[PDB]
Amino acid sequence: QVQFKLVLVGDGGTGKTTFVKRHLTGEFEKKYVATLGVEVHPLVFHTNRGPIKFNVWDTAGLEKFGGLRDGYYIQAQCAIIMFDVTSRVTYKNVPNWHRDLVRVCENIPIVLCGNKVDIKDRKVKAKSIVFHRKKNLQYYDISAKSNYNFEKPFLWLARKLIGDPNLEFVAMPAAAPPEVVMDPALAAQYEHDLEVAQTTALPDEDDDL
Amino acid sequence: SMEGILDFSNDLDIALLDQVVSTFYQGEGVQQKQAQEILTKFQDNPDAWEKVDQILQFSTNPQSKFIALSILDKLITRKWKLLPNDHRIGIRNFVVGMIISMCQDDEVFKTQKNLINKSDLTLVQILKQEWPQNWPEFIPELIGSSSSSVNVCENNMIVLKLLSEEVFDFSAEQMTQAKALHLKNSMSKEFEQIFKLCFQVLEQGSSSSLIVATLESLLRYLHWIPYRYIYETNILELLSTKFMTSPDTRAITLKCLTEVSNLKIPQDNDLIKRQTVLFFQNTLQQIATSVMPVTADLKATYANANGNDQSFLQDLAMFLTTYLARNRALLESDESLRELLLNAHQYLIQLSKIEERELFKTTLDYWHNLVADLFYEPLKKHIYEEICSQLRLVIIENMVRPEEIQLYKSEREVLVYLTHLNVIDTEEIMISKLARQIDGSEWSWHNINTLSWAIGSISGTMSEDTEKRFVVTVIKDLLGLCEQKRGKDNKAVVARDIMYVVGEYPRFLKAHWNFLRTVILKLFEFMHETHEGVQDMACDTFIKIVQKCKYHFVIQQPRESEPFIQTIIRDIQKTTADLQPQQVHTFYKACGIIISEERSVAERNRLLSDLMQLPNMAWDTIVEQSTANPTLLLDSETVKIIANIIKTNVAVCTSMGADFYPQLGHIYYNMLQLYRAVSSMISTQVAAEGLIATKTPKVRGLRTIKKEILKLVETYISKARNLDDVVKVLVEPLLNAVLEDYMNNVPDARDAEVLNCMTTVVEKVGHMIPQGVILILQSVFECTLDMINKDFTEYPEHRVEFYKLLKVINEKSFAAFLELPPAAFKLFVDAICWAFKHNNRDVEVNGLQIALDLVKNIERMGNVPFANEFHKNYFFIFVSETFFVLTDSDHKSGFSKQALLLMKLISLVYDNKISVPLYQEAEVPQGTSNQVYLSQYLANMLSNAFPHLTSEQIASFLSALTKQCKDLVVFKGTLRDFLVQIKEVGGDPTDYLF
Amino acid sequence: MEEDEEVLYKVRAKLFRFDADAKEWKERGTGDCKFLKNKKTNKVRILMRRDKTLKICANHIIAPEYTLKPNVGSDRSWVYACTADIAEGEAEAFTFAIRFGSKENADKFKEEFEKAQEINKK
Ligand SMILES: Cc1ccc(Cl)cc1N1CCN(c2ccc(C(=O)O)cc2NC(=O)c2ccc(Br)cc2)CC1
Ligand SMILES: Nc1nc2c(ncn2[C@@H]2O[C@H](COP(=O)(O)OP(=O)(O)OP(=O)(O)O)[C@@H](O)[C@H]2O)c(=O)[nH]1
Ligand SMILES: [Cl-]
Ligand SMILES: [Cl-]
Ligand SMILES: [Cl-]
Ligand SMILES: [Cl-]
Ligand SMILES: [Cl-]
Ligand SMILES: [Cl-]
Ligand SMILES: [Cl-]
Ligand SMILES: [Cl-]
Ligand SMILES: [Cl-]
Ligand SMILES: [Cl-]
Ligand SMILES: [Cl-]
Ligand SMILES: [Mg+2]
Repeated sequence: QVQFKLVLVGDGGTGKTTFVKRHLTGEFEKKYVATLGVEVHPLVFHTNRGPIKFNVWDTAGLEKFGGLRDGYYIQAQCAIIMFDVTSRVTYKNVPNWHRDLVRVCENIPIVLCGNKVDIKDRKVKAKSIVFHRKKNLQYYDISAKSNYNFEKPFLWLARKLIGDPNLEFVAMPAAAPPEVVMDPALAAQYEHDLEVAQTTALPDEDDDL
Repeated sequence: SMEGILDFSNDLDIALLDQVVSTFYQGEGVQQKQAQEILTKFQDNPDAWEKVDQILQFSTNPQSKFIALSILDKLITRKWKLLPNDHRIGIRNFVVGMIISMCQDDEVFKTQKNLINKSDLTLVQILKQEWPQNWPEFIPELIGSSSSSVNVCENNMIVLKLLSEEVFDFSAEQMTQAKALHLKNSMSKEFEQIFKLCFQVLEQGSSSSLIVATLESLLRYLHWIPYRYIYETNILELLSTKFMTSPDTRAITLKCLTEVSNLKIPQDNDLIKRQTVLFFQNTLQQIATSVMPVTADLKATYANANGNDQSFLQDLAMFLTTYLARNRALLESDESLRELLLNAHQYLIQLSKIEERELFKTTLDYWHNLVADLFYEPLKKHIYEEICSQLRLVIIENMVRPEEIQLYKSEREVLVYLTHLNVIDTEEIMISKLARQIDGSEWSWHNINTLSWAIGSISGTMSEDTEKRFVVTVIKDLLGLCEQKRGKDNKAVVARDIMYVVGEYPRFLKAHWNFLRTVILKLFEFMHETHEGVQDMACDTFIKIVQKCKYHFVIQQPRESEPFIQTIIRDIQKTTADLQPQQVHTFYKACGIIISEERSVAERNRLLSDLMQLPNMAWDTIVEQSTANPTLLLDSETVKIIANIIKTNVAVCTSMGADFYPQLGHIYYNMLQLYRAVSSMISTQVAAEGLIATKTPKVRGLRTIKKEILKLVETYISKARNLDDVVKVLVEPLLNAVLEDYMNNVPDARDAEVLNCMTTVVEKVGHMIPQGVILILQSVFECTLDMINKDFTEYPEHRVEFYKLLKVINEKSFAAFLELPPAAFKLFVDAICWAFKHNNRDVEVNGLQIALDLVKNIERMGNVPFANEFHKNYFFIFVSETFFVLTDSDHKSGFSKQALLLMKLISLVYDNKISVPLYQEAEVPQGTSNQVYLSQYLANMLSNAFPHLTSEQIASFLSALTKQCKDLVVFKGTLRDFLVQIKEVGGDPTDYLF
Repeated sequence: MEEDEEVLYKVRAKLFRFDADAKEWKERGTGDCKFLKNKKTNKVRILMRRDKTLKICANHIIAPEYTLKPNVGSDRSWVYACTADIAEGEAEAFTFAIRFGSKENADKFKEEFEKAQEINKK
């Protein structure tokens, strides 16, 4: 297993933490809780070339929660720059995040990601998104919410860091799960927890799943 | 123990800092996190900069030195001008010395690029503060220190690159207009010396890393320097020969030559034209001899992704497209430049075959520019015949589905242009691609889909007669394909492609009624195939064909007993029997499109009556039961049938608009009774079960009924032609049914769709229902404001719909706000300012627009007590609220409308268009003009809000603002200058004279 | 590690786990929910893989003691306690909810889950 430092940058509210959380746990966080400085989370993918680990430095986009700023970029081996296709300012600021990033990390693979393509009223049109071309960035339309192109940024970076263009993500092996007997001194503990859970509504009952 | 460095009452244990930093960068989990928090508090300590000197001398951890330079950066950019001159010269000399030192130790130069680069940027921040007024010798000294050492010379090229970026590329948002111009003019004055240095290094050569750093700086220079530095020196030749031959210099040289291709150049000068040709010839010759010939398989190379090949190939596409888009006419007139012109285009053909969507888009933008030119420019297309033939194949093999709207649009336009230029070549390629689907050699779902999308894209380009033979040939071949293919999966794919192509060829269908009838009857057959995608495609194709060919369904065609719309409606139960509800609604929508073509009223109304027969009978029984036994509404299945009846009405009303009235008239009274009855049950259930009831399937089903009812009424009223009937028949029962039910439900039971429906009512007929608008406000205003004024998050739909409703009421029925009691009018001002403070662009923008429109509404009233009371009560609330969101840095998306609002408010006072004094008596000499008092109020307000500003800065800023309050672009400039200056100490007040 | 297993039932689902601390459902995955019979032990497990990453969001025996219960908010979901799921490695207890495209799918799921509960009693 090899490990690579990935730095994730972009304006506040663009979906950086939401995107990482979904990759870590599968969960979709609807609330906006601004990152304070950086959160570091190990993220592992299974490839036809073995497991790859990203040490993901999810940085703060809001100036006032910025912390060490470019201090987070030191010895990064790859990067995602994030904006929100529903907010023009977030794309206008992409050149500023790229500037600060490449001044510290001169020769690293970088994906530009336009998040929230699930939202119908799109403000940053395909026609407008050209910044990546002269800067040799990979570009993907993504949605952390619909999972549109959800795996693409990491698959592309994995291909670049390992130096194999045919690297594929593969099904992580599935061990036989253990059999158990319910512990009779938690019987009364379980009917409770299960009562709260039956009477708490599932989110987003209008979606396809 | 790590928390020791935060204890500033003791001297800094450097070795402790180095452990904290190490733990942060190299550590894990709980330990990494504690280091993170500690380092952040250390860096943010306002005195931390005093420790920088110590850290840069005595730390062995370059990560610690990096963070020291971050701390120094915050001082230099924010508080620099508070320091005595001697202290500023001390820091400046310390930074220079540290840079020269690190550069003179080969070991540290090689290994510590992060810390050196960071030092160079720190130096450039000092130059932005100090240079040239307090450092006129910086450039001569840098030029001098360059000849002393290769390492220092290379690093001086990094400093000059960063200086050029900071002054030319990133100055616009980070500096005042005046300071940007000062630094630009300053770099312009000394560029001659800088260029001499860069040219010498590029001529005398040797060290690759030095040559690359110099070329990196030249790329930045090219954004702003005059052309003569490129065209009147050897440099064009060096770039286009020497530096293209070595792979270390090739990437940067190509990026330089791309920007050279964008220089501002004289257009009427033969020598410069020849020079522009020569550097292109040289560059392409170097590529053909040192990298790859014209024939090379760039698809294969890019895919193999060896070294920097992907980047180089991207950069080559950017160079060829940029140069040819500006200069290809230079290469077109001259027999001797024909080979160069076609080779450059042949390289673009090869680049266009690379499997890389973003690179493909770059080449496709060029191809669009070229084929557009060849369509209109005389005597040009014959040059490009073999290029265009290859491009036809590349576009056809890369056609994406129309769902990818920008890429499909780009590809279609290029293929349409290419089809016009040679229709026979396009036809031959498409028929032969089809033959290789039939012979199995190229067969796959992707490949038949791609080809079908391509064939569809060129509809309208051929003559009607050529199109006729082509389309018949394609439909026959695709049928052959389907029969030949085994198993429902394969047959469904080809049947969908048949449906797709037929749908894109309406001109053929309109001319061949026999064939159109067959197509529709075949789509009806397919509406009984449960195989996934077939019913959706049959329904989508039905409505698409109808949208284009509707006239042919509404007339009696030769040899038919009746208009075909009659035949569709007669068999509708059987046709739609196996469809899902959304498919049934599409079908009925399509029927509504046809019926709206019938302009005989009696016949339209009868067709509308016949189409709505099944939903109307299902409705009549469900109302002849629902009322006679109110229990039948609790049954899951009845609620689904009712919601689907309403949805069928919405679908038909969407396509028919004004023509829908008689159908709305049939159900309107019972529909509003159903709305009341369903509301009752929702209220009941929430009482019996709790707020959780709103999450249950049963209550969501009931609420769906209410929402589709509100959607039906908003759909009709938004397209209605007879507004007298809207006002006299629809509005009163609607308001009686929906307003009190909204007001008297708990927040979690209120449908935001009510606000949306009312917005459409006020929009279309607000001017005719002054009393109705008052009642809408009384019912929704205070109870909606209370839902959305505790935070920025709760009830997001209500939030958005609420400010849309207030916007339209303020536009159409401003008199409703005059009627409000004083306390309610105050809540309205509070509500507008609350909208200003949102980050949600939907709310913020309506908030600022309402504010504009309200000032306009008050201005209109002229000199009367309400307008004079309004200004006394609210003028300073609007000025100060607008300044708050302008200056707080959390509302930048609102800048333009904030500036417009502030400009309007300042201009009112500047033009003496406010009749009363704005100051309460004995607060200023009673003769005093509102202009002098506004100046005073704002000086005082900005002094308390930004106490680090001087009186001179604020007075100069306000003098500029009030002078520029009729020129939005300049006023906006002054505002942005102020936003720069509030972020630092000691900003020059003369900047506001720019 | 699925090559020694018969696929008894496949259905598209979204899976949730209950966070008792936050008192909210949190999504764990979307993708194919599979009932797999091991051809050596004739034991039937739930194995669920996420779309595009194929990472495991559910891996546990369909224990005979488990009961599918309605959720107050859905006519197309089941909640059930699991004592030992190994999706994230070390066996843990979860309160799960699994939601389907339709009521029909959820009812079919429950049918198949009882069929697998009986097969697990042998
Ligand atoms: C099989 C099929 C599936 C879907 C759809 Cl939307 C249409 C069809 N057609 C039904 C039978 N059709 C014919 C069956 C027989 C004959 C004949 O040669 O007499 C002709 C035709 N029709 C055409 O040649 C044709 C129709 C529309 C367009 Br646009 C272009 C061509 C062709 C396939
Ligand atoms: N519709 C939609 N919302 C999204 C998407 N991704 C994220 N969001 C939402 O947008 C907000 C983004 O929040 P975060 O992920 O915390 O934003 P961030 O970029 O981490 O912000 P900072 O930490 O301040 O830099 C949350 O409310 C998310 O639920 C997406 O793809 N679609
Ligand atoms: Cl992980
Ligand atoms: Cl794009
Ligand atoms: Cl690219
Ligand atoms: Cl200039
Ligand atoms: Cl031209
Ligand atoms: Cl017509
Ligand atoms: Cl119906
Ligand atoms: Cl009121
Ligand atoms: Cl408020
Ligand atoms: Cl303020
Ligand atoms: Cl400050
Ligand atoms: Mg975050």
